[PDB]
Amino acid sequence: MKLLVLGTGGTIASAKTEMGYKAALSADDILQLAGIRREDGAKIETRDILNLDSTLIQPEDWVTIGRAVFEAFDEYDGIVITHGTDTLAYTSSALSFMIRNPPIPVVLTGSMLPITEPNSDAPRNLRTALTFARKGFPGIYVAFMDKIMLGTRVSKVHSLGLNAFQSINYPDIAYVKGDEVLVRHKPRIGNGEPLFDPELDPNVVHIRLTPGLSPEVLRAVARATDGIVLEGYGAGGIPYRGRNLLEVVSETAREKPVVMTTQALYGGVDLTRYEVGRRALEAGVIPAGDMTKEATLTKLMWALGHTRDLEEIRKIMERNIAGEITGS
Amino acid sequence: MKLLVLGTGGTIASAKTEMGYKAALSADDILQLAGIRREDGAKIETRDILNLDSTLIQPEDWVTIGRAVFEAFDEYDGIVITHGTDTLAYTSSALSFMIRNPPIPVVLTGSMLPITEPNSDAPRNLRTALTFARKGFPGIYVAFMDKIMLGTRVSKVHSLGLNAFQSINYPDIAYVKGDEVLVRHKPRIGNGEPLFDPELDPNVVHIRLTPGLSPEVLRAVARATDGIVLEGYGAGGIPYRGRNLLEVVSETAREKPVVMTTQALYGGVDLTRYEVGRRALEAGVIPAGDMTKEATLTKLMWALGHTRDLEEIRKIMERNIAGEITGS
Repeated sequence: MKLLVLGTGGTIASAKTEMGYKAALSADDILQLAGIRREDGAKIETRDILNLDSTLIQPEDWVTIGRAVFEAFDEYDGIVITHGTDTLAYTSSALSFMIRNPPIPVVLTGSMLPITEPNSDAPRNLRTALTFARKGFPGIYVAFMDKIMLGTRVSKVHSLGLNAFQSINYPDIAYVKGDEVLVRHKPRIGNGEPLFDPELDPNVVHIRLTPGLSPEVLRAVARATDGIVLEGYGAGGIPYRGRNLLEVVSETAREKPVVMTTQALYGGVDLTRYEVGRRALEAGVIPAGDMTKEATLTKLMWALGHTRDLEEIRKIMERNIAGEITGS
Repeated sequence: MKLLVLGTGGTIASAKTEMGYKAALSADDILQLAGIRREDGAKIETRDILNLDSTLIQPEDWVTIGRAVFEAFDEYDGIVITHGTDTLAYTSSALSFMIRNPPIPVVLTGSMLPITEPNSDAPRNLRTALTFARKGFPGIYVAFMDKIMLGTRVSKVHSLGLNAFQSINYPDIAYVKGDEVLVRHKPRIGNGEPLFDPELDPNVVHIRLTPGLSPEVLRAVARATDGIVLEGYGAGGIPYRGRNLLEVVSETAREKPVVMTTQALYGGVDLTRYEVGRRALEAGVIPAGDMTKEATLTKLMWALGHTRDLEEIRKIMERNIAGEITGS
């Protein structure tokens, strides 16, 4: 049993020196301060690849993290990645599209408090991630508190509480209690060979449809990006009265993908349900179904990295690649 | 006891036409289909002001709804507004800033299912709204299920489930059980005279900070609007590495307000907590504290309607006008 811990930064790593310097402690220091390891059965190796506040994460970093994960598939039985919470769900989603048929568990985790703080959540989060890394099953997951969640189905829903990450429109995968994994839902696990497929187009923009959003703004946005995620109300639709945003969307969607998700946290979209939705479909809008906002964005980046054909972008967005979207 | 029901449309007023669902029923039809009125003590009158899918609501409509509410303060003891769910929280927030010291309860409500459907939520939502309109206390509130919530503290968090509206970072006001109101939290109720103050600038944009968001896009957005709401990660901050959005923000914030809220649903922002936050504060960014996204947007519209002085906009955004933000 050999596990790799990949360190990438985040609050979990934050520490001050005796002279005031602000350091991002290494994966080895983190495990030590968490009280992990001091024993075998499972050999734990460590590597540090980045030291970022996860606010600063860019899509090029997903390629770096992804390359390190995929190359580790030869040597290890499980992987845990320590990462900032701010963009944890974006990295977990993007890695799920960039890496097909992972042969081992790959578990991202972080904490809301620094490991150096005395009531830190980091020790618990690491234990949960490591227990699943050694006893769980293949795929890309996020560990937080005692929960294991599908990487394409998580969001950061609290900015302050310890229970900061939830699974959205999809059940929790498993819970860790002591050294046991209690499985709630095992996803479909692809028998195929591991594939690394990193091409993505980072030039996408995520905008909220709001009363008062002007045609002019949406035009300015459309001319400066390659893809748009619109965050609509409820089941989804586009305003056409007074500020006719539908007209801007039908023109844009001739040349670039426009994907619609919802402002709601739960339930996703259904553009079939209302006329405002149906007009949106007629104008070329791609529905995000029940996908998280993180998964919608990273999947579109991944789509655009593989094609500029609008019909093939539609097929990719609506096909279930790695558990991100409910099908039929 | 005289109550006014003001009709505005919404799914609650929907009927299935030959061309699909329209928001065509009047307030009178809604009450009738709900089995309401059928009691001695309260006289219920009706007025219809709009018949829109709430996706089509624009800020100019808040003035129309507001004028009808304020004029009704002379004749009535309570008001219920029937409204679509898609923008209910925007209307409730905006009316809280446009109407100071309402002298009676003003309760907005809606439904997720048409009143004509057999398992409709509309009957219950109306009863809750009407019971509080007659036995509650002054202010602007939203009724949904058995709950009464502060109008500046709600969001639509589900696009499908019946418990679609939650109070965010602030307790529920009351619960209605049969014909009783059980108070959970009584807010501060302003003794002053009713004031109608409708000036707002609708030219604001709400954009999500995402990995891959380019300086070019944020510039294009800034030049086409008068105010920006940025939706940042966690406790809030702006990316400065690779895609230096902080630089775009420091230039914009010299001329226009840039307000920062969070992508999380709970907990709001605290730009003091991290360096990425502190650089954001140094660049002139206005924190939204713990406000809902709906309240942040409508408050900024209201601010910009009263001044283009950036310091006075800051003071308004951070001052607690109507329960929207937790103080000092």
